Amino acid sequence: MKVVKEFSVCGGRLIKLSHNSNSTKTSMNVNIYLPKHYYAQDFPRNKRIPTVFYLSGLTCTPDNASEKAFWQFQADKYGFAIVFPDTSPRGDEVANDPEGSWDFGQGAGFYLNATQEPYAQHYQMYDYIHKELPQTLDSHFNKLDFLDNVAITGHSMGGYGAICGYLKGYSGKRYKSCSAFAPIVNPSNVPWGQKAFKGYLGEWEAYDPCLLIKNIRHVGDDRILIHVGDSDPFLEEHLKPELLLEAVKATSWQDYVEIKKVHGFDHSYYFVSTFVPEHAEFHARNLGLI
Amino acid sequence: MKVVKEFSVCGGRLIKLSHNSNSTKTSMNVNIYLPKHYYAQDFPRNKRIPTVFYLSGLTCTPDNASEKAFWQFQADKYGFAIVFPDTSPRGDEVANDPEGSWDFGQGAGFYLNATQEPYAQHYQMYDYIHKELPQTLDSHFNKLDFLDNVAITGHSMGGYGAICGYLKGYSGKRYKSCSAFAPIVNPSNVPWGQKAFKGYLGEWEAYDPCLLIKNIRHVGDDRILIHVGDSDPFLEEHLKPELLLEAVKATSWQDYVEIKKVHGFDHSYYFVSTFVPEHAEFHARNLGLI
Amino acid sequence: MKVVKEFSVCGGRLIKLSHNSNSTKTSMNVNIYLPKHYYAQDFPRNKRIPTVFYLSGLTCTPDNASEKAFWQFQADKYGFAIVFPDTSPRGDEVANDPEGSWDFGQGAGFYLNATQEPYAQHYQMYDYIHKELPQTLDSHFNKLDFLDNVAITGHSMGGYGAICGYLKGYSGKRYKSCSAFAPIVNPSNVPWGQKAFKGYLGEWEAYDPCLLIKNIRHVGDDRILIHVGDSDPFLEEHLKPELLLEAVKATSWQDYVEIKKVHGFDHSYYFVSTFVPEHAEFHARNLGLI
Amino acid sequence: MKVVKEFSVCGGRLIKLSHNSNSTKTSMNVNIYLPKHYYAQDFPRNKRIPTVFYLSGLTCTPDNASEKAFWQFQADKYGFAIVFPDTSPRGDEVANDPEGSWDFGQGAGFYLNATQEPYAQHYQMYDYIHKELPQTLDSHFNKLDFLDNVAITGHSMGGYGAICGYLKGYSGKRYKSCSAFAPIVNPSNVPWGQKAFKGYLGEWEAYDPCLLIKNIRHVGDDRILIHVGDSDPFLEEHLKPELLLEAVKATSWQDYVEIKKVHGFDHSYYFVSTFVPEHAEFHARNLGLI
Repeated sequence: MKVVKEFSVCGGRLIKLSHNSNSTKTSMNVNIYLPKHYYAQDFPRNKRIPTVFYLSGLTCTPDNASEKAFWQFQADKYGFAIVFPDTSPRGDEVANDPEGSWDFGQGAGFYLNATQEPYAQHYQMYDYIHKELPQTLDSHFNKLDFLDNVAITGHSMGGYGAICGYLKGYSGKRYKSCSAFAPIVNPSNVPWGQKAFKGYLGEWEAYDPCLLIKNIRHVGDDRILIHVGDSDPFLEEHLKPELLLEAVKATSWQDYVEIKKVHGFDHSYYFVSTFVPEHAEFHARNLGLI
Repeated sequence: MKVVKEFSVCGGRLIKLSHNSNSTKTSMNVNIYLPKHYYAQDFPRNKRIPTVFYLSGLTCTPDNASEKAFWQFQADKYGFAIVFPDTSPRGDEVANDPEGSWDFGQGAGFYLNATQEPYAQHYQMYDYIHKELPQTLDSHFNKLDFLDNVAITGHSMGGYGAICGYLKGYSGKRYKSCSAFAPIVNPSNVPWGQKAFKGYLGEWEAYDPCLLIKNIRHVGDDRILIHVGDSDPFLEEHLKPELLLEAVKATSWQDYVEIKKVHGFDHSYYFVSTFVPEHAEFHARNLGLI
Repeated sequence: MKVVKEFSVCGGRLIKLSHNSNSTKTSMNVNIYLPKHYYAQDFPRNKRIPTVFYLSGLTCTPDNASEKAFWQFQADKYGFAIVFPDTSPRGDEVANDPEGSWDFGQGAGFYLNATQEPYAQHYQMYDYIHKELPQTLDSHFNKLDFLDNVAITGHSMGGYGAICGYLKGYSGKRYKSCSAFAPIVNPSNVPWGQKAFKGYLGEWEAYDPCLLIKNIRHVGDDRILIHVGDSDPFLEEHLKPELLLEAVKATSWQDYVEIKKVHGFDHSYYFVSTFVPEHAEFHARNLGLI
Repeated sequence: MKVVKEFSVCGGRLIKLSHNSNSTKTSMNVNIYLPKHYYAQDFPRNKRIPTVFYLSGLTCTPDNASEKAFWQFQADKYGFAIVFPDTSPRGDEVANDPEGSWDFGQGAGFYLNATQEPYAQHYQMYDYIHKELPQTLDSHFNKLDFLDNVAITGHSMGGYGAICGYLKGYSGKRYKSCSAFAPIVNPSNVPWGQKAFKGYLGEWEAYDPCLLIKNIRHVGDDRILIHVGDSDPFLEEHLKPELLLEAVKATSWQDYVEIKKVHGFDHSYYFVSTFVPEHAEFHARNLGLI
């Protein structure tokens, strides 16, 4: 990892770094915000500032949410580090959408391990986020915990990637906490999902929450927090939370996935930054900061 | 005034508006956040809901600070509305820099009233901010107060245009409070101001805080709050706050103009957003909200 | 019709125009080259000057071909005016591809009269090129013949457009001659064609050269000239010219449709500009200029 | 040197090359057109296919002139190869205009050897075009002559380079012929030129044709051909050709600089392309091709 730029924000700082990925086969960009607890003064306690991984949506770069979500404030408030990875491989030699669409090429890896040859050469985004990046970061810094108690969250496609990595690593407690903002909950029946599935994979069960959640035994009081505005333009056609609610009905996860609607809200970061506080509090209590 | 878009944010709302400026002759875009206090239940003497005017710097649109400085949270915390105006005339039929610089022209009005024929045609940003815009808003919303007790704040070019329109209308108490983030405190002696002063104006006395303060009568406990980071790339050559600290030395205004350098911060909105809470509190106190 | 800009080229003029289209309900842009013969001096028979309509491909604007095809020179050499219309309706008011593809939507009308309700409102491009623009030009300029004996050509989407209009208006002698550069001939059974069809029309027999030509009685020694580089990146997937050939077999059109292979050529305008002189003479003979 | 793209144009081929320059310490892009005369037969003499170097103007890339001047047709007609170098260093580790203007830095090297430190590291464009590029080209291909029997020409900032380099290498017969399309002939006394000099050089003398020509003994029939439409928007303030005529009076060069005004022509490539056939004839003659 090499430091590309560091910005002082709130009590700590935002660091934008790059590294050659071995799963992406390309140079990848990642931003991380280190709280004021880092740079503190005590700590014989040791390496244990929790970490929240935030996956972004279609089109995004790590900078979008770094700049418009305002997680820094909450990171300083409860005591956690927050990582913003990119949305896909990116590059001149990277495959891209054959029609120039923004819902599928670079900037839209849908956090999957692509098997189709045009893409398989770089689109191993599931590995990158749940395996490589965590180890790559721990090896660059280690005061921080990027592998034990970490929480995962996201926005839209990024929200989908959150609920997905959480449910696939539940039996091993991979992520201690999971929340999402305007998540694509059932990609086998939504336009962008079916598209990415067809493009990156053949012809799906694995990778689709509404199907993966019926083969998973619930434990204790673990819940999934979801917020989604009713004035969101993509609600009706792309994000159909109600579906993940009927896939949870009469299942052990029943009543363990709350989908707070909330009136007048967008799909924009005016919507995300608004509920970030509540999500920061939700994750803090699951990471052990409150 | 017209409504382009209405987004719900925090407890209140953000409103995208366009209107036809007689001061610019051209159409103009403005953004405004109405607090959670508006939309509530009652409140009597409430008409005194102050309003903060935030001016932006070079190249900016009303959207930048609207999305990157999270004022809305502060707005709800103290109960004030905030307006984000544009930075220049803007349009196809409007003049622009002859060398295509982002320094001068559209997005670079420098909050002056243009005299030079080419620019004079539409560049009446001073009269636009301090005259037409306030009154146009009060006629569209009137409850809200864009005319009596209001504060003015800004970033860089806006920071200059903040300290300037405050000092000018000081005798008449046009603005109750005034702060700025990394402002251009003495345009004369600095390239950006020097260009805007030669291009929009001829050949300067007015429109220059370091000149205008030696002759203005300071009142009571009034002061100007300023923040600028010492890692600001433009500090040393485009915005030297220290020139105010000297121009204020030996004046009725000395000691009532404070500049806080703060180690490690940028000229970016990562810096602006870090000190928006302090500034918001500064205006809260002076606007009688607290 | 309004004059936007004029550039003297060769011995004549390139005139960039705009006009409010009734088939489009939007202001449309069109370029036209008036040859040395216009401006010349005498000869009573004025209307004589024929016209060539050059239809552009996906993504193009009238400026592309005007700048890189070098038609002006051939225009002056033979005495014809050449018209370059736009490729589709334009504006925010005008609908666009839902995924951002250059593939369909704006810059991609496919010279069709749409029926599917979202685009049907502006995308009446078939009528715009064959019905409205001609009359529009004739009314602005009249010396120049835009309706009687005229030729039509195109590149890729524009070659398809050229051949389709020539065939549909053939029994009525709508066009005296026709040719294409790397055209799409079988819109059905081809990705860009199929997508335009599904998107603009329902479910396409009409509008398809390979299905129409089977029901059009051939006359005299009329012929369609077609060039295409064997190194065209789209040849095998998007533009299978052999199909037109295979269609024409067992049809009275047999032997009257020649596709010249031409080794090493691209799909770019380096290819087009090379075979423009041969196409310009083809048209000259059929329009009676030589 | 390596090949990027390679397509067929007319009877020859255009070739886009890249190579690691030592004058620029950067990778530079270069386009070249090999006439049908290359790719033919034996020829004992052969090594006589001359070359013409076309320097471009402000903001240009080798692709502008390659796509809009049509030189390829002339090259095949007379039998010469033509090279289109780039206009500046190009790159993020390469300095640019501090105010983001388009008339200085990157796209605006002015074919000078920069001495001022920021730019001096990559702006050695004079040496690049007159010494590095030809030797590198000669080395990559060797039938072709890029060092001896060569002609130089240009457009605007390019015309100036063409004219300046021609005079400076006159004592050594550096170039056999020289012409220009709307050149800036007196860089001092003209805006873009003064900015170019002040930024790249200190204090100019040794790079101004109007000053250079007064100290070179004219030989034989040598002349300089220039074309510049009377409708060129920059004619009166940037390119004042009349000035080179005055510097030529009472000089041995008088009568050998012919400026053909040309009525109604723009500064655009519709202007350039129109008179390219005439300029090719001139150079061809001077290169012993006819």
